[PDB]
Amino acid sequence: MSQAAKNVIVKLIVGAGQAAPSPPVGPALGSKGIKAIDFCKEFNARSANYQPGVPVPVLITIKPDRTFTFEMKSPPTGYLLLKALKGPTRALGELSLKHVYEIAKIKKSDERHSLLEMEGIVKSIVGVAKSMGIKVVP
Amino acid sequence: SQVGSLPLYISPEVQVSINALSMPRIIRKGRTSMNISQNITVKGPKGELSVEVPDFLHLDKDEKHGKINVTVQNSEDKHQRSMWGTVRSLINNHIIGVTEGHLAVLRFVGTGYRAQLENDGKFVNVKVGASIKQGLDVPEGIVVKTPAPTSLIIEGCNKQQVLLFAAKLRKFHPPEPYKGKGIYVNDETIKLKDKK
Amino acid sequence: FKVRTSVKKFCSDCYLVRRKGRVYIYCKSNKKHKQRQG
Amino acid sequence: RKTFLIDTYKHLMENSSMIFFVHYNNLSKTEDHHFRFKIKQTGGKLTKVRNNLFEVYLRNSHLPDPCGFVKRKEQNWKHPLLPLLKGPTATITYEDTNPQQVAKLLKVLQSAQDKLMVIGAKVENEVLNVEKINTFKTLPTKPEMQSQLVSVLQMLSGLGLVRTL
RNA sequence: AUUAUAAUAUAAUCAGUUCAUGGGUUUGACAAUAACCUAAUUUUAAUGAACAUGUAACAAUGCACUGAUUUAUACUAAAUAAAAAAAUAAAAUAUUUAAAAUCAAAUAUAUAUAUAUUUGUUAAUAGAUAAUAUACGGAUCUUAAUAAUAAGAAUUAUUUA
Repeated sequence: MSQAAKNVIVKLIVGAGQAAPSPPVGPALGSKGIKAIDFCKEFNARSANYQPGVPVPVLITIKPDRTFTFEMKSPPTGYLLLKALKGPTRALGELSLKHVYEIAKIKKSDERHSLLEMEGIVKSIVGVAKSMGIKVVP
Repeated sequence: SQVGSLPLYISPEVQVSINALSMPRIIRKGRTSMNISQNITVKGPKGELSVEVPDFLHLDKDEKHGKINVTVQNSEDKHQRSMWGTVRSLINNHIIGVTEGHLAVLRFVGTGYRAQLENDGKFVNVKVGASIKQGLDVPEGIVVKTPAPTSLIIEGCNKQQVLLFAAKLRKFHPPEPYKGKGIYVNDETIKLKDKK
Repeated sequence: FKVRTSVKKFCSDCYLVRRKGRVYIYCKSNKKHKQRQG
Repeated sequence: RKTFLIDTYKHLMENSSMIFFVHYNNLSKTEDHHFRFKIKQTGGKLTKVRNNLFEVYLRNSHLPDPCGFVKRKEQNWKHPLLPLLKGPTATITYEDTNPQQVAKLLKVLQSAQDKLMVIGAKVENEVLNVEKINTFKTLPTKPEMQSQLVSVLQMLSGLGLVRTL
């Protein structure tokens, strides 16, 4: 009878991080039926560093109960290029393939995108350049 | 064709016989005709019931593995082919009824919407928003029972008859869209409109 | 019922039926799609 | 070649649940024995699978078993992924897909996962995607039942009929 | 024609993607705008190595078909099947409704088969509709073994005696 059912994952418009209750995102976990406070202890162990509370897509995955596996991803996909640079794709700031590969290393450094090949991440990097006002130099 | 080709499984308790009618009748179309000669019967534990059937159709009873098949004299004849798929399906339904029994749950939905067995099972009184009393007599073969007032069950050997009766019962008040409210036969659904 | 000469099926849930020497188009989803050929 | 050996390939894609399928080349003999042990738990033996006739076996579904007379070249190509394996494959006589059964097999597989080469998800009872196999892994079949053939099966006699009054 | 002997049945509907822009609101569908691309597990860091043929990256197999929704979520969702004595023939998506062309049949010339001419390619229903009275002129006509000496269009198409 028991089988892979469905629950919830909190993020809505991709959220941020840095470990905190989060207004009304924490309460949104309440709408989902789970709190968001002591998770920040472990979440802080998963959310800090030089980056100023980077908005790494809040992967607030929830189990069929309060108990839940909360995670995130690589530094905001687009932000990577946006930070590096402060027609072709969206033109504007152009990121050399070398810098693109360097950003691919950063993305692949994160365990979430570690599975993603740096070459595939480079293609995804062109996608962020296509969306945000950025450009990828061949 | 694809339906009629599917062989029917039988358990030892049930017997699918066939034999000619006492007075065969002929259905006359515009150009084509159809002579009802044979009369299939499905006798079993819960009851027994029969199907009057054309001459071109005939069974093929096998001793091994409890299978029986059904075939027509000309599958390329359209009318015969159409009949073949029907008859097989009918006798399958009969088999199911005699061994297991057909069922039809009616759930009543509404304030003061409920059924009642008035004449010791022989008349299903139905109260569904009417000054006049409503209801209808149960046919022969059909047995009705009411676990709850708002949840009636119809039961019988003939799949045709039971589900017809259920439909008749429903017809007093089919489900309204605005409030899911009325009489729902088996897994019946209705897309509820926004209130506004 | 929209009684008309032209009787096309609108959505995927529409289905055509031939009864009483008339083409009916009933529909399982949208009840507005009920049509009849004359 | 096909013949009886393709019938063993059919044994891999039979009913029930839980399958293995791994490259024969670079397969740890100790791990291979453990894989055989895993199939021996449910009863069976490892069966070697080679290409050319494997693609032919995959080409014909629910058809008379092909034999030496049947030729890979004589059969049409169309589907280019017909040969799922890229070389010799050693797979125990496992069944279909079951997380409970594969769990123990995975433990042995993980120990030398680098040495062996797993076979990508190939549409069986349901469409299986190698690229989406990650989702298939996260969302596998319901392993609530462990009896499979014995008991349950068709003798489970589940009288659900009416459950809501 | 193309795809065919490989579809309803069958889950999953995913990897850029949440397409980008504007945008209180918009992740499918807010309108505008854009429309193809990565992903192939058994395993990972802030100032450098195409990207490799691994027996194969590739695969539109979707810019959620399309609603849904405050926008999303939910949610259907292109991916597509089980099931083939095989094609010879009963799949879909269409275009088509033709003997011009091609093909077959025939005439005509030289005639051991050379040219030219001629002939051969859709059906039913609905649409249907006024006024003394139905009005194919009327009757009425579509056939059924069993079964008569015995019926079987009396309509349309092409023909015979």
